[PDB]
Amino acid sequence: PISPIETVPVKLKPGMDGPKVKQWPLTEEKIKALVEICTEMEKEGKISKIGPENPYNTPVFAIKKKDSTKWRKVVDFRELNKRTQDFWEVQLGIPHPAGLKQKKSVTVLDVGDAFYSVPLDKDFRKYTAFTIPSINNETPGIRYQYNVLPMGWKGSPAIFQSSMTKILEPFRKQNPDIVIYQYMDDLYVGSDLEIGQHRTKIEELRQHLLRWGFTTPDKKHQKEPPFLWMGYELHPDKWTVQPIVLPEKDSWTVNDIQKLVGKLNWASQIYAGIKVRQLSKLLRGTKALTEVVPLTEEAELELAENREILKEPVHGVYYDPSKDLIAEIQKQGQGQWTYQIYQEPFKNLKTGKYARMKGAHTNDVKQLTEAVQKIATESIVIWGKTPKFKLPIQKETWEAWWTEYWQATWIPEWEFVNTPPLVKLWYQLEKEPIIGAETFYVDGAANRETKLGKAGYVTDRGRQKVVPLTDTTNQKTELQAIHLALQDSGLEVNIVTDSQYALGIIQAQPDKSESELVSQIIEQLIKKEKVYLAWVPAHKGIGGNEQVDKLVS
Amino acid sequence: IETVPVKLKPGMDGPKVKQWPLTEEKIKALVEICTEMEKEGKISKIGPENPYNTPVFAIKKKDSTKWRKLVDFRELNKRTQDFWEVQLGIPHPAGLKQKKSVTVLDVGDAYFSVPLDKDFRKYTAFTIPSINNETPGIRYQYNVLPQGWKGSPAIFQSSMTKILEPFRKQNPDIVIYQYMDDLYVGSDLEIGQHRTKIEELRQHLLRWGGYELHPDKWTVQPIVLPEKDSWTVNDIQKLVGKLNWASQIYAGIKVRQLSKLLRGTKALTEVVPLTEEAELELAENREILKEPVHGVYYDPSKDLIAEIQKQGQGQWTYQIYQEPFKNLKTGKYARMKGAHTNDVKQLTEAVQKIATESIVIWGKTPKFKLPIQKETWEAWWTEYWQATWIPEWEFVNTPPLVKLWY
DNA sequence: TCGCCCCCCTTCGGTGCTTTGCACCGAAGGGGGGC
Ligand SMILES: N#C[C@]1(COP(=O)(O)OP(=O)(O)OP(=O)(O)O)/C(=C\F)[C@@H](n2cnc3c(=O)[nH]c(N)nc32)C[C@@H]1O
Repeated sequence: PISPIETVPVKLKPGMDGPKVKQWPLTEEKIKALVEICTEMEKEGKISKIGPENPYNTPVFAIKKKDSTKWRKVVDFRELNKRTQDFWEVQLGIPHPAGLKQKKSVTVLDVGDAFYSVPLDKDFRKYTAFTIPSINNETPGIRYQYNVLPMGWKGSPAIFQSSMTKILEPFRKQNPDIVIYQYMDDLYVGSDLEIGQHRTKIEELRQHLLRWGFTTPDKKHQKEPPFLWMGYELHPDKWTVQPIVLPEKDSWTVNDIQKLVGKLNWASQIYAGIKVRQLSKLLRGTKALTEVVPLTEEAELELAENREILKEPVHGVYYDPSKDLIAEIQKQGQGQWTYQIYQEPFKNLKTGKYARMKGAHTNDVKQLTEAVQKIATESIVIWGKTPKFKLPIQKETWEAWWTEYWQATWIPEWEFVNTPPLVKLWYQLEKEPIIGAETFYVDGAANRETKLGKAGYVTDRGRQKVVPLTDTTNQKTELQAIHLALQDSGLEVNIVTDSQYALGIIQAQPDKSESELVSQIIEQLIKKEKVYLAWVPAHKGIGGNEQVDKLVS
Repeated sequence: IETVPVKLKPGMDGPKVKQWPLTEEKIKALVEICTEMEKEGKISKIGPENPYNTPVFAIKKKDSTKWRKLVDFRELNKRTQDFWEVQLGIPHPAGLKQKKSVTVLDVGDAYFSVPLDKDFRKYTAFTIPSINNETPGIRYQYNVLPQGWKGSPAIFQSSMTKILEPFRKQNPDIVIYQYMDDLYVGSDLEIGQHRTKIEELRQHLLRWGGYELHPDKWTVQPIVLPEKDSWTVNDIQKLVGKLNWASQIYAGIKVRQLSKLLRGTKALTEVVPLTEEAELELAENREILKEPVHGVYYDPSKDLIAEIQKQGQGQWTYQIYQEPFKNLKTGKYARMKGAHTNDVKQLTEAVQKIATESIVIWGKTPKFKLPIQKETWEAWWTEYWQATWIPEWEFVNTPPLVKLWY
């Protein structure tokens, strides 16, 4: 049926008119499948026949459903969408099973032909005009328009959701002790009523829905566990994901690998320890989806590691508001991090991973802070509060970080957990110059129009060095000069540069970088025992800085 | 009442800013607040055909343990027509910054008795979120002058002035300044005697519809150079580099007689004796930096900018300028909350106090350059906000080349 | 040959800097998943 709900008024973007697009061909089974529903949608009043002074058209086709014996109908409204007003989408996120509490009675329902039961604004219907082909050379097609929300229009999902929200509103307020998760047309209904009274309330809900024109077919009315919901299986005490099947190929293409990385990301929400770094690395620099990419040795290992993790069965548990949330993180290497969230030991609510490189130059402490922030945000979304953290970083390490780092930074209440490899600062710049250490006045000069440069140093004990640089930048020669001073100095060194650029990078104590030059500098900072790094202004005749600049000419 | 016609600026659309996640306690409070506002007609439930949105959240002081709804109309205010253009802005009194105490009052609720141009209401939409996304977002728009909208003080201006004039005449040496939803009221009396009349003011305000600030103790922190009788090559280098930076601000500062003691490729730890023609340079520039700078005047036609630097051990230095190196104010904020750890809470409190001083001094807030990663700030700042307004800000990473301010 | 939402990984192009490349950031390409 069609809901007696008031329509949502809709507009075209100012200045624009409706779509005018001729039809294309389709098959045996996708013209009967449409005429079967088109003449049937018309008998139900979903569509009306129109004619030639409606100047608009939009092509039509169909697509299979997981029903499989049923067909879904879709209209290529791409151009009408471009000319339809903007909408503010009300679906703000995806519900997750780890956010559910244990319920003594659970039901999952779906609405049948849900879009086709919400009416469309009267004045907008003429823009939804289409033509049904009938094997194409047969006949000139019949013209219809939509009286309900069509599948494929930009406005239909949001107008449906809002319409569903208004309809459920009376039932929710009258029954606050009943949890209703509303995702599109799928209704999860859990309660603490014994099953007798629970089915009473369900039948009450279904009857309210039907008065407003929403059917709930038996086919989609799950009454018993396990419940299939949002891609998961809901058991009384635990939940699983539906089986994740990974591609296995002799020859991989870029697109195959893109598919594989996506499945593993989806798996990481409950499978601990999933990694995708080495497999995603193959996607870099590639220039075609059909391009065959050979797996590197590291990618095969990572792939095999992931396959061993997925071979073992796993489950999440449900949320107990009477206990705290606990987040624990582990370092995995090359900027990869995995975590588990739980309330009792060895019973995960969910897992996840963080593996983004933010910025050209960073360290493990920064990334650990970003992992904590991602987890903290996820926790607000699912449970409405942040968790207590268990971090593999010592208190002295963190304390040293936020005192010698100039940006404000913070981590919530956390407890140190000894799960090596630990997060540490890999070197620390000395706060004051080192007595006995040699002093290097470094400088690097490049010419912007040439591409050629020089880097070098002079020294209080007496060393000088100039190396020519080819195809370099101003900033590279400055890093190059610092690189040489670390190269030629002992375990303790004082360095004075005139590049705020280079000082800024190094003073942040990076332990990884996208630049091989900065990585070379980092490897040398770690090998040293004491390093002091000082800045002076260039071109002011300051002794030491002046003569090295005098030399790099 | 008749609505005043309002427009967005030419060629601009309304705000389209996504809602961010909220804790359980803030969601419950917003739902409690808005359902009551819907009943009283101040807001109305809307759908998705309204293409606009502005983030909402809630703050609760332990100054008063009730939740206050806060809609971040920063984008909408940026795109709203000027009201000093149309003869309805509020002038700032230069007397407020000199009074013994200035108390701040939240008078935003008085706006809820004036209807907003129905053609403009659709730009005020916001969306309450859902824990675990159990439900789609719930959307509202205002029917009255919204709190946090810069147009509400302008449209309400003529009403508030008549609400206040009895108080203004019965107490002529008190100066009151309305900024956004706030009243900044100051005068020269005992703390008890200042609390006298602010509460007389509250009950006259209640008849129709937190901290005590003390402007005199807002010390300016100048640029200070170190003091000791023995100087190393590194000490002179850092000094020469600090004054070279200050030469872009102050006037007639020299480093010629300090630079060439460093002549040669000296070792950083070598103790260089000061010449007479160096101690001359240092003590001379030491005081060019004692009393502040000549020729820098506030321009109400330009934006105020604030820069903050973390200094460690709970201290934060700040400068407020409009053109670079022409500082109207430089200061240093301090904290002692008793937990002694949180950098983000400290900076959030530092921004509010700096922004409050700008309102007191100049009548508007500055745009902040915050020494923090965008994502670290956005993870935590709303947990410490206690103003009914929100200043503009951007995120910088400026490694401390000079630390002239400490 | 269709729609809306979240997530991750990579690429690209706009912006500001007392710059001449560089780092940051948002958007858009690809993939996963939901209905
Ligand atoms: N509401 C609703 C439903 C539920 O889609 P659902 O699987 O439950 O099927 P159904 O309700 O139509 O009918 P049924 O329950 O089987 O009797 C949708 C989202 F939530 C929409 N939708 C689903 N897939 C697609 C798709 O690919 N393209 C487009 N353009 N739209 C789709 C239409 C449908 O209306």
